Amino acid sequence: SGLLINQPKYSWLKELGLSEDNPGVYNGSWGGSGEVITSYCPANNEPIARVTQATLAEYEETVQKTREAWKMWADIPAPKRGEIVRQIGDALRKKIKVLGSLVSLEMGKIYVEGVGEVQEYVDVCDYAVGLSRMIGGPVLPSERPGHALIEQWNPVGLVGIITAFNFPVAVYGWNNAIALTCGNVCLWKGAPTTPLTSVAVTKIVAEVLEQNNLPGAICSMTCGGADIGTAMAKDERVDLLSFTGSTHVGKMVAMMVQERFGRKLLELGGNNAIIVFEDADLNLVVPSAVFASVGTAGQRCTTTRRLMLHESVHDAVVERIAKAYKQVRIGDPWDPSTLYGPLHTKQAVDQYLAAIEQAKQQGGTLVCGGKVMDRPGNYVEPTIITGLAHDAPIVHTETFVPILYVLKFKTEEEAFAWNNEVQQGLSSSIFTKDLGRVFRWLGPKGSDCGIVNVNIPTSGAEIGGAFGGEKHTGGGRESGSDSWKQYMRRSTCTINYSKDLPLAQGIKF
Amino acid sequence: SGLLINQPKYSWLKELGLSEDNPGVYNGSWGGSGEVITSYCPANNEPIARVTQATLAEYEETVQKTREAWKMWADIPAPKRGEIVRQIGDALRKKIKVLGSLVSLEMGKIYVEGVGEVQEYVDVCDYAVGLSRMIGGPVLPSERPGHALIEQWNPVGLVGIITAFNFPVAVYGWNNAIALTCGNVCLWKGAPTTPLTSVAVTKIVAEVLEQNNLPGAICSMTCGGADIGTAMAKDERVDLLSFTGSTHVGKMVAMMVQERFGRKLLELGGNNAIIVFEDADLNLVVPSAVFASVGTAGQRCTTTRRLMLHESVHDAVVERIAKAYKQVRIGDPWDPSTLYGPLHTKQAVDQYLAAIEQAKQQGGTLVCGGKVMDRPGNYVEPTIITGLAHDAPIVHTETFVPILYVLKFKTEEEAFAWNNEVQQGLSSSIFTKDLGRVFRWLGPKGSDCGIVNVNIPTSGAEIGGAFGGEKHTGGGRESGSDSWKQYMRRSTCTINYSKDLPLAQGIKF
Amino acid sequence: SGLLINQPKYSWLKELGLSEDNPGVYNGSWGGSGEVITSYCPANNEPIARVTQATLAEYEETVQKTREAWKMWADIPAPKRGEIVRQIGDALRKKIKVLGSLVSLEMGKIYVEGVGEVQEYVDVCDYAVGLSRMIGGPVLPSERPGHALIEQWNPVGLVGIITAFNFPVAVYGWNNAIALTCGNVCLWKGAPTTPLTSVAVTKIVAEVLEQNNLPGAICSMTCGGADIGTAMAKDERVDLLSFTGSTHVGKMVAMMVQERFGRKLLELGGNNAIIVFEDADLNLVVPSAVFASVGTAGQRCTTTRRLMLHESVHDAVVERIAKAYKQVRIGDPWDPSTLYGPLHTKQAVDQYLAAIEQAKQQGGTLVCGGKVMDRPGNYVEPTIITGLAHDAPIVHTETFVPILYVLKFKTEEEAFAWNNEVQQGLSSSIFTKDLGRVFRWLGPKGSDCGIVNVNIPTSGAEIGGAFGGEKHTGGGRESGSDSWKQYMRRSTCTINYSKDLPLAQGIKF
Amino acid sequence: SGLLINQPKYSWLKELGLSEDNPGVYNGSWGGSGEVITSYCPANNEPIARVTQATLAEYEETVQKTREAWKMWADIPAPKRGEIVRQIGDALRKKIKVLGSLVSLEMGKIYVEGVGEVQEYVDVCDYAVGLSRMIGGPVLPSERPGHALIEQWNPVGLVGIITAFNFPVAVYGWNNAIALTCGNVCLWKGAPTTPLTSVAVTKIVAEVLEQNNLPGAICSMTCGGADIGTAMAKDERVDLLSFTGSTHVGKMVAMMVQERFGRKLLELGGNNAIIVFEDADLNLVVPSAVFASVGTAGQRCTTTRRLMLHESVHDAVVERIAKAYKQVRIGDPWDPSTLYGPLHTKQAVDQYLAAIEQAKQQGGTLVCGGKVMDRPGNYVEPTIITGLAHDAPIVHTETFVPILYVLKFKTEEEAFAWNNEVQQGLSSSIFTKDLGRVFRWLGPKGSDCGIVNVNIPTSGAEIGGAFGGEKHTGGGRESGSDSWKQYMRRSTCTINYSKDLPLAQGIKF
Repeated sequence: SGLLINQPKYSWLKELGLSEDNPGVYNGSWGGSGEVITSYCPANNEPIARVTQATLAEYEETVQKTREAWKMWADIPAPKRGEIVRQIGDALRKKIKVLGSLVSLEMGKIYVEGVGEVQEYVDVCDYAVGLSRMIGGPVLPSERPGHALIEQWNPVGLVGIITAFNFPVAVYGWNNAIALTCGNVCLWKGAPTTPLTSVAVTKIVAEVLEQNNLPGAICSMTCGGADIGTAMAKDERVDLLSFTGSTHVGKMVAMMVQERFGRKLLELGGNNAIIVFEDADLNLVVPSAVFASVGTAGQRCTTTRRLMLHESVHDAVVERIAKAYKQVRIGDPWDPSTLYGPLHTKQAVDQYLAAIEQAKQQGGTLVCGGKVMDRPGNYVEPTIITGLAHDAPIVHTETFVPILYVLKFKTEEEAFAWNNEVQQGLSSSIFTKDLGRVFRWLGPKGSDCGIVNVNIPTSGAEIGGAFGGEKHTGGGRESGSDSWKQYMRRSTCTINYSKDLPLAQGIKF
Repeated sequence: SGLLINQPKYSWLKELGLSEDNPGVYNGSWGGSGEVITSYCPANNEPIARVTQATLAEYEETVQKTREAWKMWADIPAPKRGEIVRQIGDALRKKIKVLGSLVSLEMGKIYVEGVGEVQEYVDVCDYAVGLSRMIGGPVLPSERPGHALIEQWNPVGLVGIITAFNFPVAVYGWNNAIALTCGNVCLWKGAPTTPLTSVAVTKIVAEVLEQNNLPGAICSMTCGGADIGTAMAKDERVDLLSFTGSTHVGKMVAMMVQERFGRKLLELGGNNAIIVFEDADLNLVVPSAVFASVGTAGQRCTTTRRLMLHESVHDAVVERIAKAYKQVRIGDPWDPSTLYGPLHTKQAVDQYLAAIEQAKQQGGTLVCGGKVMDRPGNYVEPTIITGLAHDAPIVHTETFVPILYVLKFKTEEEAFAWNNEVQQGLSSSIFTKDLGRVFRWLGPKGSDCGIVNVNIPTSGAEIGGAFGGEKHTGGGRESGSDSWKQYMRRSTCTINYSKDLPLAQGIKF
Repeated sequence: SGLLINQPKYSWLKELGLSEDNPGVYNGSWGGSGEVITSYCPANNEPIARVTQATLAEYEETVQKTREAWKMWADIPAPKRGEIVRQIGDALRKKIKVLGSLVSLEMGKIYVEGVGEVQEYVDVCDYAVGLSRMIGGPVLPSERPGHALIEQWNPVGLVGIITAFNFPVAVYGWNNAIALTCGNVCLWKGAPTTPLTSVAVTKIVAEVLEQNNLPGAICSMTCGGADIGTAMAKDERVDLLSFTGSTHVGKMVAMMVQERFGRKLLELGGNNAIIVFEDADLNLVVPSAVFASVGTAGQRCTTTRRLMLHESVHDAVVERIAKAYKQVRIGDPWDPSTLYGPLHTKQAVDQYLAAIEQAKQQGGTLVCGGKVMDRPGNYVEPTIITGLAHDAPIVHTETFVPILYVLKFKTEEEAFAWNNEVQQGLSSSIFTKDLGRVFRWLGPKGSDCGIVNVNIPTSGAEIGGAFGGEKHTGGGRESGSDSWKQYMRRSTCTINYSKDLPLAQGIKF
Repeated sequence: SGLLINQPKYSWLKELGLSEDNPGVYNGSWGGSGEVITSYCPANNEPIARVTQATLAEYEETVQKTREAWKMWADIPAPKRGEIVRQIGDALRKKIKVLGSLVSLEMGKIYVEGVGEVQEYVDVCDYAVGLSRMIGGPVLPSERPGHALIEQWNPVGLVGIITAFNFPVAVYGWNNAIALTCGNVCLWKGAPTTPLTSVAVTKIVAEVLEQNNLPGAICSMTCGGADIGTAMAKDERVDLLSFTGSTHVGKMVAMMVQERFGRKLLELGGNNAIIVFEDADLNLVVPSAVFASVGTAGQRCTTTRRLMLHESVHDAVVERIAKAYKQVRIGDPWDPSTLYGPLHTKQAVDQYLAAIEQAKQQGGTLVCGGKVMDRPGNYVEPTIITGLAHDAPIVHTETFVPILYVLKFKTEEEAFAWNNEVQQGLSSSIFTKDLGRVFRWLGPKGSDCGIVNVNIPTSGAEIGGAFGGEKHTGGGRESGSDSWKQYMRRSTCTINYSKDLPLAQGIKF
């Protein structure tokens, strides 16, 4: 019976500036006349509302308006750009509950995590305000008398941002706050299945830009599929392409960007491992493992996919994790009791079922889960599988679903090697009390991941540090440390200010 | 007339450990059984000596010996690796004259510049010794009580280095010193036309490694053509590929490395512009322009290719540069009088003649030069061409030859735009006395190059700063600032050291 | 005619939580039973309201409560402390107008500048939020195998802050935001003549701390004179004393802190010089000079005291500045476009008159001003004096009053030397178009000040950079760059995590 | 019989350029006509040779020559200054054995440690070479359009260096290498009892300066007592005074420098504690404790003075350390068998005997040692004392002698507090396997020292990190991290390069 938005139960969606049909293009003015997409709530498969995506011609026009906006934007001092970013942070803060609710409704993650995602954007904005007075390179001492030597950083220009479904607000945010602070203009193509969240966020940002008499095209949005995404990847006018998504798609995009010598920031797949040693605090391990695997229905890029247990504690730990799995409250994402919601799409359910099959075929035993739940929505049981070899093809594959593969190990050398043997390289954790092991894990013969944690799971990450992975995860970094450098171009500048002339070396002038 | 090396006039070549035939593979032991190449002296087209290049199977075996060497090398503390780099610096210092002489003989650049190139390696070694006690990331304050947060840097593993002909010692050096300091092992494939220099350098480095009882494979070398170069680009065991060469070849290599998610450092073509404004010190401009254009026979990646003169000074400056060109002493590279030697190959001579032709077809007038010199060796006249449009196809192309294209401009906006309009983005210079112009040139609406100079030519660059370009020049950086980061992998590490347990949130454990 | 606060025209003072009598001590609870001081409005010499200052015993008790608060505060992660600092920023933002108005009423500076001062605190808070995720030292590579080497930064403990009258909000703010972010607790003794501003600020901060269930003693205040100030200087429990004030008082305090090996941050006197060269843009010079000299009635520590004019432009510039001085409209602190108010106290008026007489006795000629204005308040005429020798005793003295001493120079060497010859070393400016001169001025044979400006006056300074002087100005730095390090203690930490034992060297164990 | 230098067994002293009488002043030329001091070998109380110290008038003249040398030296680019530092490093390297031998002969430490000290100078030189291309501040983004903002670092001028007896080469070296790299000139007053080492070093440095046609006054030396030292402390021409010595003398010097607003670097006393917890590796603890206490005859500023043992391991550990003490080979410093030489002076022996007395009076029991050894030289037995209270006056005092006070503790809180309770704050160590304890020790409620070590003793320190202490140790830092900043002055520079004029705000110009 109709779109959710038309029902009174859902009229809070109107506070986000959303309607039955929504324009999917913003570039200072709203529009869009491409394919009309209908966004479904994964909790009950009911349609929420529609978004009209961009045509290539509308993308084309958006890039021109963006390029033009950059001209005036790049001329605004960085601390003054930070003032804009600060206000974006505040505008978001005001709408945190309803925006969090939309994320929960459209993506499927629990309400508190929807709110948490909005907070990530808010917090990275405040961080960026700090950076706006800091970004730059060293003044260096030249070897030449009467010469100044400085390292300059400047905006790359336009930052294209392609994001994944699972974090429809935060990923954009992490990129937006930094890119803006760095004097760039953004163009955003969110995941096709979360266009309402894209529009809602763009609405909040657009209003701030407009309050401040700035061209709206500084933060443009064009919703669409591979369609538009490919155009961005091939577009010479896109100075930096930030891609967050599958490692399969990322590769296609990377190759296209490389082809035209563009800059890229790649945030791709993970196959994240928790390694539990004999001396680990098991009272810490068990809840850590559960929440890291089960959270967001196994749909964070940082979700634990591989749990390696030392032979001495293997059977005891598995059983305890299994006892916890039984108490994982599955239900409506809006319900404060719910810890675990639906998978994002029906295709996701199919991957889940297929991965279950392959696991069995490869010698896996199901400890629990494995079945599609008999109810509205894309609900599947959180699954634990023991018995597979460390290099079973399915274990080496990222399947974006709540399945946890349990591995049994003996030596430290083994576990470390198995952690590293896969093609992904996002996140990693060991649980241990051993001082030497901690630093070995952190050193050159330890983990090969971008995130390397000790006694905290694979999803433990904060704004202050650089976020991203290695190998097939793509190399890119977001948010903390000197991540900003990816959004700017370095120039090594020598200024001769002396009256000294170069040696004539035999020639008369 | 035989090989030069057999003649007494050239027995100093034996001090570099060189013989009639030379092994082109080193990996802890010397060998090679691939194609035998004969290295010619471009000053007289006489054969110097031969080098036996690697077979794929010998490359293959070198990669395994390299990987094995890394194991022990990565375990050596960075300051202690720096001690090795220090000694390489000193070993080079002892052989500076003869090695400089070999560069001059085999590449074709003047003796003093051959010596200067060796000095670059020496100086970057001493710089690396400093870095060996410095490399690393920040300790960061975690938002979580009882949690440490640190940024760790670790060796990427094996660094493949492919170098160009024009700087056969320095480019390898810049990479070697840094990579070694950073706990990596190197594999070097030098330009096919400079294998004797490759071998000579490798010999010097090998001896130091051996004096210190270190596996020689830490600094491996396999000489060869596209053959081996492609193998490296495709090899998953090469953790970072550093490529210095043409932007055409770089692309092929880049695409191959991207395909397999490897790390790349790209140091490609340039189309470097000097912009002379009305208020410029012409007594500084004239000698600067001459030496920057004519030096190394127009064969530095940083060589001035485009000289933009303000209409008010155009005709006066061109004429003065032309008067200087007449006094450029052309001769034997070994001869201390010579300022200008031969082009590196005969093919180079053909590019030169072809570019002359295209320049004429596109409306160019030859101010001077343009003719192959009637004498032994690959000698061509240093050429100046006026009258071409800023966007004449030939002007936008890097031709690695001593031709200088002269452009006439009026507005600052014009000159800046023309500097940026090309696909290359290595080096750039303006000559002016205007305070505001200087900073605009350095800012966001100024030069888009990696090197952005004021009142010093396009080849003004020192160790202390990052070296490299933007756009089609490839993005890579060498030597100074935080260039070292490209040779290492970042990991964001969170250590939970507290006894705190995570909230149970309704679940009983 | 009673207290101003009791009159309806001034009831906005009640919005700041102010009353007829006000407690001058806060340490989690309010009080004070020392001397009752009456704060006068320097615009009309009318009493505003009273503040009860601290007794030594109440200072004593405040230090204990502060030390106790630190225990819990130091345990809170830096980003979480930044969240507190963020809220202080916001709380201030809400009260910006009334607080600015109080500064204007109690100190005497114009309304817009009162508001500007509050903004400084607000902006430094947002800066500190950035720092809260950044502060720390490098992870360093140890020369010892299996050893970690890190630089740790930790709170010094309690930061005592003694501030001057002229910036009663901002100076405290610059210190508060950073110290808090760095895990310190603060104790504030503001200038005796601005206790209402001290209380008002403390009230705003106290409320934020209390909203967040934090001990109020984290930001303690004890109002008083030299009395309390000396106690702080001598108190071993004060880990860092930040002193902003006269260089005469600063010295006494410094000596006392040195005596007990405490840490000190000194922000003392200035004798700031503007040097105008022949090629300067005079249309820029004239307004710059006027506003830098006349602003805040010559009562900024950065105020231009010495204006050095090249002989060629001397008489023309003086006359133009004089024409501008005539249009400097004296009005009332609040008001619309009042550009100039009263001196802070009557004693200030006496210094002004005495400095005038000494100037005359030392050969000075009054171009304008010099007379006490016949009206309510501490109003004096803005004065220009020509003819004095560069080393006339009065010129070398900081008199905190709106007198501008004009010097005539010829050579660059002269001007630079005269700038440096004084004992103060806060701020300095040159106005010129000469590229070489700019960098000479910035280099080792240029200015010896902490602030070294080009084509901007002596009061040009922003949050992003470190603020402070050299020589008799005291060495301290506030706000930007790595100023934070003064508020923390560095520790060089080596962690041995290996099983390696030290060489027995002949001894059996 | 007679001076040692005249005997053939000691003619290697002539290789250092030493003679019977030696000039104690160098400032480009050698001389000195003050008090003639005779330097005695503490191993046999035999006179080595004489040095003629400076008169005040000769100090005075040396300061003028130094100031004059600075003019030309400050004009030399930092990397080119580093080239000088590099050569100093090499000149030292050539003389390492004989210079090490002199340290051993004149100070009394064992030969291998004399050599090690020279190596510290050599290694810090190479470090400084790296820094010579790195030193400087950030380029910062200004909030003002068309304004550049940069942090500049410049030489302070002349660095006065006053050193202690115990490290007569290295302390100077650590200061020399950095100060020179930073464009300062040095004046050195070494300890009165080690003037031959001072002269020998100065000779090596002087030669390098002269080889390079630089004024010798860049590295001046004036030998003398409190006499000259006080003059330096009071001298306004000394821009920075670096003092290494007793905390008693340091205070006098500090107070004098503070009085005249000079810069100071203080490296004073230590009372260094090793804390051994229950879970410590005792096989590591015992040899660590022995060597850290007994090394250099207890005469390093980092020497372990306090050993805190957990009650559970106390009696076992003391006994094991005592068994090791018996095997400590006491003898001639020149003999390769010797691990432990003489105390530096006879007064030192008296302090030792007096501290023994006070320890007994305060309830201490001698485990071993306590007696003057019956032999030539200042030899005393290495002493261990148990039973004293943590706050026994003698334990809180630094006595520069080989006595180790053993404390028994129970709680972690206790040990940490006892470590911090003293007025010194140089070095500290804990021995433990507990992950949480390690980071608590490093954090805000851990050690309050400048050096904070884990599982390595109190003398574990390397070039890469900043070296120095807190509290009564004086705050100064040497060598690593950003220690260099203490040798330079910061300037925050704003450059307005736009044509923009400031708002007229009602005034017509």
